[PDB]
Amino acid sequence: VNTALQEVLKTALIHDGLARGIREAAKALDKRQAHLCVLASNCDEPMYVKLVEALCAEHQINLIKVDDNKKLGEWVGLCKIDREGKPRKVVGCSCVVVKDYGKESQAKDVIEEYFKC
Amino acid sequence: HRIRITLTSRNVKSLEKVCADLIRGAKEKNLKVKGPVRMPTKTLRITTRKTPCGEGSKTWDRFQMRIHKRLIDLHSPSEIVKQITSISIEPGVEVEVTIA
Amino acid sequence: GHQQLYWSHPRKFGQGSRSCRVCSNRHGLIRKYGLNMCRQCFRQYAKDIGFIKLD
Amino acid sequence: KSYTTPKKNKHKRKKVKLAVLKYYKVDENGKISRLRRECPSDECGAGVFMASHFDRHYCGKCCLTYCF
Amino acid sequence: MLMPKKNRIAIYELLFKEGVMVAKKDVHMPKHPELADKNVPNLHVMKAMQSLKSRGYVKEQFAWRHFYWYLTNEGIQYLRDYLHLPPEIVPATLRR
Repeated sequence: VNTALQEVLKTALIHDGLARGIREAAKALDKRQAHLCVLASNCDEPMYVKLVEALCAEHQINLIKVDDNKKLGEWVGLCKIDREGKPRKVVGCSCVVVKDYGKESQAKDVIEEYFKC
Repeated sequence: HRIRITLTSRNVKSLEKVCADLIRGAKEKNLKVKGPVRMPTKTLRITTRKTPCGEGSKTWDRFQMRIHKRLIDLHSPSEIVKQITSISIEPGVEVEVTIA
Repeated sequence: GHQQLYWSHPRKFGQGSRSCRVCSNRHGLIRKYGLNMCRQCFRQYAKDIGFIKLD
Repeated sequence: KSYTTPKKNKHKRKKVKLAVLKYYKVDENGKISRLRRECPSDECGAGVFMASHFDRHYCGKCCLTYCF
Repeated sequence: MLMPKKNRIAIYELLFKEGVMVAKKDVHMPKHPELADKNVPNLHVMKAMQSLKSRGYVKEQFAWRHFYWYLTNEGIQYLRDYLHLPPEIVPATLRR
């Protein structure tokens, strides 16, 4: 779920398993080093959603849909400046790929129950 | 049992004191001990200009550092040498244990 | 090729190969007995090496 | 200050705007094609792509030229 | 100052293991003498350490050519919440 995705993004921040963006994420996809993927459709996205769907849906890649790109910019580890209260500005990244090692958490079981149904 | 122990120091007095201490320890040990072999003294000479400038009278100063070396031969194994040389050593002297 | 041109000049020898231990100066170096100091700072720190002046 | 010779410059390199997505020619069917080749070098990864020109191909990190 | 992130996190772990850091004031060393396992120069180490000094984390000692950097308490705290480490391991300075 959403809190499980937030906790596994915090785990990726706490043990640097973040493949954020499209370039190194596509390199990890082509290098068979992709475990979990998140996608953000229904935005200003005429054909970019078609390109990211064609690149992601290749070899058993599952997605979690996010309504807005700025909603996931608080905990991914990107806009980590000016931590006195709210951050200075939140920007949106499209797709985040998680490559964590510490799988002894219930959030992994929650997201695997989401995927396996 | 032909061992040769070198003893080098900056000082002469403490060198002779620790040499006489080891000699009287070997004599109280009732062991055949050789005398001290006074090596020739090597002198390190440095002459340089006293001033940092090029101005003034051409005056030079002389620096010395004498080196004194002593030799002791003994007829005991290494543990007796260790137990006689590991106690009450001068801070200026240094040792080197060899076997031949 | 900046990474191979910044240090393209060899420094195996010459005056720039030597450097003072205390002030990184190329002038007035002593190489006797492996000291590698300038003359002024050797005069300043002459006492604690063991070099005494009695001639 | 100023000088009689004109001032020099820094090569502010031109930016890309979804350029590699213009090389990922994927149509509505199940056909995934790449307009630029996969890099034959084994010392690099599997995502770097060579530079495509009208008379030669230039590597990204391996610095190997595929010239006709 | 542009650098890879591997050498910076390496010298941060070197700060975490022992609270001392020694570098020589010359950019003409391709390798740190005790960091021959990694490809790190000396200019990156010096500029990162003086960046920590400017932010207010390390102290400075210099006589002839070597640097001697200490680890302050706020510097240790910044190390602790930057390396994402569990806050229970103590360095060798406090431990006897």
